[PDB]
Amino acid sequence: FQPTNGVGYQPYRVVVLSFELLHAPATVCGPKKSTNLVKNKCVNFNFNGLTGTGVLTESNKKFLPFQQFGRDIADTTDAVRDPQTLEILDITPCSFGGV
Amino acid sequence: QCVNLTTRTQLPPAYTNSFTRGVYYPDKVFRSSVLHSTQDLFLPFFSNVTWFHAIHVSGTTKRFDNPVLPFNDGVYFASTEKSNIIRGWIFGTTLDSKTQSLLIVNNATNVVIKVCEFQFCNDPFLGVYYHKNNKSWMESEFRVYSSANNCTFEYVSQPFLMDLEGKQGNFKNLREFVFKNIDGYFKIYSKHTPINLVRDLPQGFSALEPLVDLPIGINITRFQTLLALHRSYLTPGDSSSGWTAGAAAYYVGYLQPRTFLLKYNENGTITDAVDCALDPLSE
Ligand SMILES: *[C@@H]1O[C@H](CO)[C@@H](O[C@@H]2O[C@H](CO)[C@@H](O[C@@H]3O[C@H](CO)[C@@H](O)[C@H](O)[C@@H]3O)[C@H](O)[C@H]2NC(C)=O)[C@H](O)[C@H]1NC(C)=O
Ligand SMILES: *[C@@H]1O[C@H](CO)[C@@H](O[C@@H]2O[C@H](CO)[C@@H](O)[C@H](O)[C@H]2NC(C)=O)[C@H](O)[C@H]1NC(C)=O
Ligand SMILES: *[C@@H]1O[C@H](CO)[C@@H](O[C@@H]2O[C@H](CO)[C@@H](O)[C@H](O)[C@H]2NC(C)=O)[C@H](O)[C@H]1NC(C)=O
Ligand SMILES: *[C@@H]1O[C@H](CO)[C@@H](O[C@@H]2O[C@H](CO)[C@@H](O)[C@H](O)[C@H]2NC(C)=O)[C@H](O)[C@H]1NC(C)=O
Ligand SMILES: *[C@@H]1O[C@H](CO)[C@@H](O[C@@H]2O[C@H](CO)[C@@H](O)[C@H](O)[C@H]2NC(C)=O)[C@H](O)[C@H]1NC(C)=O
Ligand SMILES: *[C@@H]1O[C@H](CO)[C@@H](O)[C@H](O)[C@H]1NC(C)=O
Ligand SMILES: *[C@@H]1O[C@H](CO)[C@@H](O)[C@H](O)[C@H]1NC(C)=O
Ligand SMILES: *[C@@H]1O[C@H](CO)[C@@H](O)[C@H](O)[C@H]1NC(C)=O
Repeated sequence: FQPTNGVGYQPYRVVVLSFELLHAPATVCGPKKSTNLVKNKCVNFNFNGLTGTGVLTESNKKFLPFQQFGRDIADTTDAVRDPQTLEILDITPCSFGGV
Repeated sequence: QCVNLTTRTQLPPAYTNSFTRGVYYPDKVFRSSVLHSTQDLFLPFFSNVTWFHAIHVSGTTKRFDNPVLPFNDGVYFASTEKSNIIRGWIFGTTLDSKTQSLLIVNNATNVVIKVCEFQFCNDPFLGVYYHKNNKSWMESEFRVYSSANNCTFEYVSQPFLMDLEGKQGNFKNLREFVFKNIDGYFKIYSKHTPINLVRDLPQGFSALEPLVDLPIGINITRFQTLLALHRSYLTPGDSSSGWTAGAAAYYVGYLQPRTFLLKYNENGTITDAVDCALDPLSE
């Protein structure tokens, strides 16, 4: 390796990234992007696995330090903790009515 | 590096009928003032729980029982300590260098959590030294694993220094643990309840909260408890003898799939539970 060598004989540092998938749980993933919050609007949400549709507003309840989301007595998602602000946001179904 | 332990008279293992303890949070869902029915790996309200003793008599049984216990579907590990004798556990299948194993141990400075195919020993334990010169313990002789190779997971906590002195009196500390291994995830539940007892832990209820979730695709068949030993100038022994075990005792109960009726209060904390497999008036 001399500094006067042309293209072809110069040292080229090459790295190899080998991806392996086994029966073990997936530990390395891609960076999951995050969007801004919005209040008092009918908007679909997706925090961890919850794919619903409703209006997110500030709540007055307090979850446990490990409980992510909650649900009402009717087995329907009622509130969910924000994964970044650690705040509880109520989930209310959007306006459903007949004309 | 491993050193066996002699002068340990064998005693028939005792059993203690566990109370309603063992109930944990099966999921991370918030419920308030409702009675939810769950069908998961729970612990019955009354079952045989093996009682392991760790004491040191003044003469005419020295017990340091920490055998390799099986892991069928989940174990309920409750520790009634007074001087932090239990350091951790050793999970795995055969505890050999041919298959991977789980090592969870606290060496008084960090919470060492390594998942490698270690080469464990028959008597893995930690030791302290009651040095009268500087009035300090400064535990050493970390004898858990001999050869570590091909590690796939490692986790350490922030440096700290817990109390290592030998307290005299009753068990003023209760640590309950529930270990589960489903879908390749190793779920650990923990709960600390300050009590004051000497033996046969009192009846009560404590909902164990989820502590960590370590994703490790390994098979867990058996596990062993890592205890500690005390050594000082008044200890006859050079290599195998010359040690004493502080007053401590842990309980191990295996989980069974049953239906439990969880009672949540206005704050989302489980207050009571009903096992509808125990006796009449429960179903
Ligand atoms: C996840 O990231 C969010 C980023 O917004 C964290 O929320 C923010 O966390 C910081 C640090 O605890 C809070 O203090 C703030 O720090 C910044 C930078 O040092 C400082 O400029 C501010 O004046 C303030 O002191 C901050 O209040 C908090 N919220 C916002 C809106 O910034 C969140 O804590 C992170 N969560 C985890 C689990 O890491
Ligand atoms: C401790 O005692 C054991 C048995 O009394 C000795 O033999 C070991 O036994 C274990 C399990 O039975 C085996 O996994 C080891 O391979 C055995 N070792 C040998 C050298 O055969 C053991 O050697 C003793 N430990 C020491 C340090 O002497
Ligand atoms: C453990 O379960 C057994 C089930 O019968 C009970 O203890 C047994 O008691 C008989 C009667 O003396 C003995 O022959 C058995 O060896 C005992 N088994 C065990 C595992 O100890 C009892 O319900 C439970 N043990 C205790 C101490 O409550
Ligand atoms: C407790 O265990 C931890 C982890 O094994 C030790 O931390 C490592 O110690 C070695 C040897 O001193 C160092 O080379 C590493 O850099 C340490 N790693 C970290 C992340 O700190 C720790 O020293 C042990 N403590 C005692 C008292 O044995
Ligand atoms: C108390 O002081 C002693 C005196 O040196 C130290 O303990 C020894 O330190 C030397 C130096 O590394 C080594 O032989 C061992 O680490 C220790 N040996 C014994 C027999 O303890 C240390 O400064 C203090 N030890 C304790 C336990 O507090
Ligand atoms: C480490 O253990 C894993 C377990 O499946 C194995 O796939 C891998 O080849 C091992 N690596 C070695 C032995 O270098
Ligand atoms: C775990 O056990 C299953 C079946 O019991 C087997 O298919 C699998 O190969 C085992 N995994 C390891 C790492 O031993
Ligand atoms: C529930 O929380 C309230 C405050 O939010 C508190 O006053 C009350 O003592 C709590 N009850 C229990 C059983 O923890």
